[PDB]
This record gives sequence, C-alpha cells and structure tokens, in this order.
Amino acid sequence: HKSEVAHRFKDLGEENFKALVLIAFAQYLQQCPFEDHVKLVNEVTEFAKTCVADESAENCDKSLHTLFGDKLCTVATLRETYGEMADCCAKQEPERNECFLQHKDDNPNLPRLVRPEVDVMCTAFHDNEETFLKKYLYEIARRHPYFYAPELLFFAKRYKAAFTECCQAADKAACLLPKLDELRDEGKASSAKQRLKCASLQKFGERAFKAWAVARLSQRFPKAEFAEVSKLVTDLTKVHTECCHGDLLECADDRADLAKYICENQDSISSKLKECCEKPLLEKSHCIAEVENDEMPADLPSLAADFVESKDVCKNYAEAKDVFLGMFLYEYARRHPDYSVVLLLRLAKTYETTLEKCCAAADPHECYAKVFDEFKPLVEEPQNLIKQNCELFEQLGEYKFQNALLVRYTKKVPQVSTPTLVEVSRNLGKVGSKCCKHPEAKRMPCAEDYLSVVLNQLCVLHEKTPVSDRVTKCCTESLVNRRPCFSALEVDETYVPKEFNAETFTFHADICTLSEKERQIKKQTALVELVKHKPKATKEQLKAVMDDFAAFVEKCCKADDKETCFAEEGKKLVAASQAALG
Ligand SMILES: CCCCCCCCCCCCCC(=O)O
Ligand SMILES: CCCCCCCCCCCCCC(=O)O
Ligand SMILES: CCCCCCCCCCCCCC(=O)O
Ligand SMILES: CCCCCCCCCCCCCC(=O)O
Repeated sequence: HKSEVAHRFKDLGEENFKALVLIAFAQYLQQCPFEDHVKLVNEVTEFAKTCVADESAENCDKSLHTLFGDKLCTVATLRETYGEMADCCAKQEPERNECFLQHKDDNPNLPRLVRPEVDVMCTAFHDNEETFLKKYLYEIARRHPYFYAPELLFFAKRYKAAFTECCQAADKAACLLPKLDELRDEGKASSAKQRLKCASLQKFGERAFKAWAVARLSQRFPKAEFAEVSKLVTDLTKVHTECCHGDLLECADDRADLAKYICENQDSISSKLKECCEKPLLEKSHCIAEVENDEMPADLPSLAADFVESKDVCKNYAEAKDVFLGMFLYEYARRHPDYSVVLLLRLAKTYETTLEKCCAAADPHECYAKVFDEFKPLVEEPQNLIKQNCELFEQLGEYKFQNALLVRYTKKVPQVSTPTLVEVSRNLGKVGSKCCKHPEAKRMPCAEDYLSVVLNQLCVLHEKTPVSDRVTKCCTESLVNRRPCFSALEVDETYVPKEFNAETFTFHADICTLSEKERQIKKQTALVELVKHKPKATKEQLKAVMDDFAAFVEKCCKADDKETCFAEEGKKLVAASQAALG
C-alpha cells in the first residue's frame, strides 16, 4: 500500500517481524551489544504498529530502505564503533543503502560461540525462553551477516523445538546433543552452499548457471513443458543473481514473486506443491525449494528421434544452440531423477562437443549417429564408484570405513595437513553412511549434494593454506569436473616420507577418558601420521599395527597403574611396529 512497513508487519505477523528486524540490525551492526538491538527492535516495532493503525501516519510512507538507513544513522556510536560505515550516512538513497551493504564484515573478529553445558542451556531456556533464544539468534546473525535472514529464522525455530522436546527428557544431553550437531552441520553447509553458488556464478557465468538450473528444475518438475522450465530458469537465475548481491529486501521480494508465480501455476508445474502454496508468505519459497521430485509422466519416448535420428539436428541446433542444448538437457534430466545434476551436464557437454564437431564435418548424421554411446561410461563411472565404496562401507562400519579412506587419501595427497586429512576423511565417511542407506534411485543425488559440501570444505581450508598443486587444480576446475578430478588423484610416488617423531606416537592414559569422538580423532590422527611416516606400508602391515595398538589401548586402560603401562607397553608397541614396517 502507501506503507511498506505496515504491509510487512501484516504479512509476517508481529513475532516474525520482530525476529527479522533483530537479524537485520545484527547483520549490519555486528558490534553492538544485544541490549542495544533489543531496543532498536522495540522502537521499530512500535513505529510499525502506528503505520498498521494508519498508513497515513507520519513517516509511514517512507521506503523500508529509507527507514532502515535513517535508523542506522541515528546510532550514536556509529562512527566511533564502525569508522567509515558512518560515512554512508552522508549519502542519499539508493547510494546510502549500497554503501551500508558493502560495509558488512564477513569476517568479524568475534570469539567462537561456545556451546554451554546442557543443564545450563535448559535452565536458561526455562527461566527466560525469549531472551535465551533471541540472544542466540543475535550471536549467530552478527557472525554470519550475509546469511539469508528468513532461512536463519527457519533454523531458530527448529532449535526452539529441539530445547522444548529435550529439556524435559530423562536424559536431556542424549536427546539434545545429536539435534544441535545435526542443526549446526545443516546450517554451516547451507551457508557454504549459498556462498559456493554465488562464487560459481561469478567465475563460470550466467549460461553455466542456467544449464545447472535446467537440469535441476527438469528433474524436479518432469511434467512441465520446456518453455515453462525455461521460464523458471530465467526467473531463478535473476533471483540468485540479485540474492548474491546481498540486499535482503531485493532478494526476499524476488524470492516471494517466483514462489507466487509457481503457486499460481501449479497445474503447469507439479502436483506436489499444494501444501507449500498454502503456507504463509514467509515459508512459501523455502517449502518449494525443498519439494520432492514430481512423478515422471510415464510413456516418454527415447530421445533418439529428436536428438540423433532427425534430419534437422544440425539446422535446429544452429538456429539456437543453447535452447537446443537446453531442450536436450531438459528431456534427459526429466527422465533421470536418479542422476546427479553434474552427470547430466557432462552428458550435455558431450552432446554439444559432438554437434560442434559433427555438424561441421563431411557427413553430420554419420558422425553423430553413435553419440549416445559416449554417455554410457560417464553414467557408469559414478554408479560403479557408488557401488564399490558402498560395499566397502557395508563390510567395515562407518569408523573403519573412515580409516580406509584416511589410508587411501593420505597416500594420494600426503602434503595435506593431518587435521585436514582427518576432518575431510571423517566427513567423507559420513557421506558413506548417510547415502549408502538410500536405494539406488536416490544414491547419486545423495552423494552429489553431500560430497558437494565436504569437497567444498576441503577446498575452502586448502585455498586458505595451499599445499597441494593437485588439490588446487581440482578446486579451481568447473564444479562439473570437481569430483572426477578428485577421484582421478593417484598415489604421490614423488613423496619424501615424514621423519619419525617419538612424540607423534606417544600415548597417555588421558585418552582412556576422552569422548568416543575425541579418542577416534586421536587414533585417526596417528593413523594418518603412521601412513605419512611409512607411505609404502602395506595393507596387511598396517592392519598388524592397528591390531597391536588396539590390544595396547585395552590393556593399558584396563590396569591398576595407567601412566606407565602407557609409557612401558608404548615403547614396546612402537619398537615392534618400526621393524614390522621395516
Ligand atoms: C535454456 C537454458 C540454457 C541452457 C544452456 C545449455 C548448456 C548445456 C551444455 C553445456 C553445459 C554447461 C556446463 C558448464 O560448463 O558448467
Ligand atoms: C523509530 C523507529 C524508526 C523505524 C525504523 C524502520 C523500520 C524498517 C526496517 C527494515 C529492515 C530491512 C533491512 C534491509 O534489507 O536492508
Ligand atoms: C528448486 C527450485 C524451486 C524454486 C523455488 C524458489 C526459491 C529459490 C531462491 C534461491 C536464492 C535465495 C538465497 C538462498 O536462501 O540460498
Ligand atoms: C611408525 C611406527 C610407530 C607406530 C605406532 C602405532 C600407531 C598406531 C595408530 C593406529 C590407529 C588405530 C586404528 C584404530 O583402531 O582406531
């Protein structure tokens, strides 16, 4: 209407409004105390209500941008705390807003946010639920000022439900700790996934992005016509482009518009949207993004007629190459919800390479007659990797699977740090356990998505402290080529072994009184260092050692003296091992 603020307040509801205002202020004023933000929230909410009562009331017809920037510029310590950010206030909109946006600090220097003990958390949750949760929301938003505010709200509500259920359980910790871990990991991945999509857009351009959206939306909405998918791809590309620039309101409005269009057109798109489309504005976009794949229509024909048989392939291609490739991609993807999106794009690139060569060659239709054959080994490559790795997972369990991976990747890239090798290997093993309990139909997209996050963490860490030319290569490739680049890593025959360090392999009784988790990580750290010291060590030779180390740890955590069993048996274990592996 006349009043954007009034209109937001009506659409979100007072509770969501207050939480979004808190996140937004926290994201821009990363260094003000919680109590300051509480007071800004209350003033803004007060003013909002006046508008709701009367859109003609004073100031109620200013833009949300103008109101927000005005409010920021009234912060008394703005120059003293934020330095050059206060210079934004000398500008008029929209420059002022742009200026504010650029001064968000993606790397604030704040202490890590520690998880308190369970009884401490549950007690504060009971004694003042609202401030417990809102102060958490503030601590998180100010540490991640680009994280999309409504998704951050969706996480906050899941935490609230976590505390609600677990703080009244018999074993509070056993209930609560798994949920907090799950949520922390989902959140960190979700944020790493937003960042990664924006970086890929930048580096690879808008056409690769559109290719990716085609494949993905085509899998999702297999009954939509190409021109409907193409339309969503164009809109989605705009949404993601604007959301990467970072203005909350511009991103939210784009996301709302698309959700609305989709909901007004369910019968052209998918039959699984009814639920999402009935949800309030706040949750619509999010629910649609997560909607399960529609059913494939059923009597769909071979792509042969259109894409290989037809006289006109080269004509139809030449007339609009991306549209033709896009149609190829659409028809492929909609028939294959069981493929990774990156597999579909390799196949599209193969087809494109083939048309480019064949359509300019002596006999086009002869030249590309056999193109679909090129696809077979690109499909089977990941399928067979999934079966080889998942069989290994079933034989070993998760922990021993992680150990095999640790041995595996240490030999390939022994220049990687141990903590990186250990974190990534543990994490890849978690992808094992997650995705290998899916049936075939769902295995490839599972791995793609979870691998995408682990192999991005790997790349993130590594480009921060570079050490392997091979890893930097795989990290700087197209996202299409990232994972196969990693699967092609070969043992580093060039590697000079690490020199023996007695400390590295000295163990104390404190390890008997460590978490299951933390003991594992110390055993896995030693395993890596064992491989880094004896890289040519054999599978039988490694297992001999592990079996002895295992015996050792039971023995020395089972005695009346602990301290010296660990020093005494230790010296013995290490001696035995150093001559077993020659
Ligand atoms: C109608 C939307 C445009 C779709 C363009 C199709 C391009 C398909 C083949 C090339 C694959 C690009 C993958 C990449 O380089 O990241
Ligand atoms: C005395 C109260 C003055 C009212 C403050 C303005 C309320 C609107 C807040 C808009 C927050 C959105 C931030 C953004 O995306 O840039
Ligand atoms: C699977 C596509 C269905 C379309 C649903 C529209 C929502 C996508 C918006 C994406 C960009 C927003 C920023 C983010 O939260 O990552
Ligand atoms: C280089 C010779 C010193 C060898 C010392 C033994 C190192 C043992 C670490 C093995 C990790 C145990 C695997 C496990 O059971 O979790």
